[PDB]
Amino acid sequence: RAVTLRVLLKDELLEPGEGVLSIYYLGRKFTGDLQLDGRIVWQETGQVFNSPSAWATHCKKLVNPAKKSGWASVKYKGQKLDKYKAAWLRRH
Amino acid sequence: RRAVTLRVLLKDELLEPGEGVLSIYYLGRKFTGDLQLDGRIVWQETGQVFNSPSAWATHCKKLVNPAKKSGCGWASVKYKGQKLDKYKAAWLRRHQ
Amino acid sequence: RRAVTLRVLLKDELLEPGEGVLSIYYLGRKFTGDLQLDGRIVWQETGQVFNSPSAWATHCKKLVNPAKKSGCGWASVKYKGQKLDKYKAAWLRRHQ
Amino acid sequence: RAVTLRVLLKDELLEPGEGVLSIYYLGRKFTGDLQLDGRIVWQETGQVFNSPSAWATHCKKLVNPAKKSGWASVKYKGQKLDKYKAAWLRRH
DNA sequence: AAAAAAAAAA
DNA sequence: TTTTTTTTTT
Repeated sequence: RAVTLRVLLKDELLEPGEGVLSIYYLGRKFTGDLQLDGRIVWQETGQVFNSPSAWATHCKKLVNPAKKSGWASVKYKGQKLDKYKAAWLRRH
Repeated sequence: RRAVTLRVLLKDELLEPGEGVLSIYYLGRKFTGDLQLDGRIVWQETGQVFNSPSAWATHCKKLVNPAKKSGCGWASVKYKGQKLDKYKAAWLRRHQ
Repeated sequence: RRAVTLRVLLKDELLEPGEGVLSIYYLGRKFTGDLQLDGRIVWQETGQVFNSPSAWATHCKKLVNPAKKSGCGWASVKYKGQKLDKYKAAWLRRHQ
Repeated sequence: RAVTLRVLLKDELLEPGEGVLSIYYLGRKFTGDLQLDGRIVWQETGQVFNSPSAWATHCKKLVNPAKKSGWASVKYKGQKLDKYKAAWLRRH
């Protein structure tokens, strides 16, 4: 039963909002809005992403195109999404 | 593919950055903010920087009514006396 | 949820299997069929097997009248002198 | 506009009838009646299914309960339903 | 009719 | 992990 941002928002481990997702890589700050459907809006361009890993690999490739590869890079209100994946596996 | 943000509204030149251009009117209270080129907002009173219209709106309204719950603050924020949500609507039509 | 078939009629014991039990009378001509426990029909003349009373009814009527167009054969088929459609109605009554 | 047995029947790709739909799985032969509304009646039990997939997963789970999973399994007068799906996409 | 939740497969 | 598409539900 693979864990998605949709499960988390539904099972209330997360709350949707503007500029609640962030990535720091080699000096560039990326900020993301979380929609109720769990899709991510990159503020800078408004381009929509389906998964943390989609958004993270797009952003990191802009800074270092050699970077081949989500839940460890993307933070939600100061904490990594993995801790929110973990939290859910413990509740369910 | 693409959703509206303050930064998308700045790139399409639908909005212009500057001092006191943003405003909220809530229960006889007026809050004014500055719009930055990077789409972030500065609340004039504290000089505090917010990352969203929501985040600034939820914060200001919490100071006048402490039982004010979180939600989308595009509906309550004006740019030069007109509703942000109209700039969103203008962009959505502009780019069908 | 549920709809009538020869097999549902067999389960509810509304029909008994056997030789010669089925019959069609079309333009002064008679055809007879055996009803199997699996609900398939055997045409006595050729020993040919059909999935439904329809399939059998259109095949037999097309030999006496090559125009006759396809459709539901329940209306035309008799089980021991009574219309198969009466066994359908008697089942629907019992169940609903 | 996703293709259903109703569309095929309505657009005359399929003809409704008794014992016109069939499945063969591990020795069990299943036979279906196609209704004008595009719903499937399973001859053996008279139980009514809304989709080829609903009928196929039900019948097969009876043979092999570890089979989790329509248009490839269910045949119409000797050919697979997917061929009638493909035919409609060309005709429309 | 739309809106949203699910089994392989790379 | 994610990316895919039919179907049930309304």
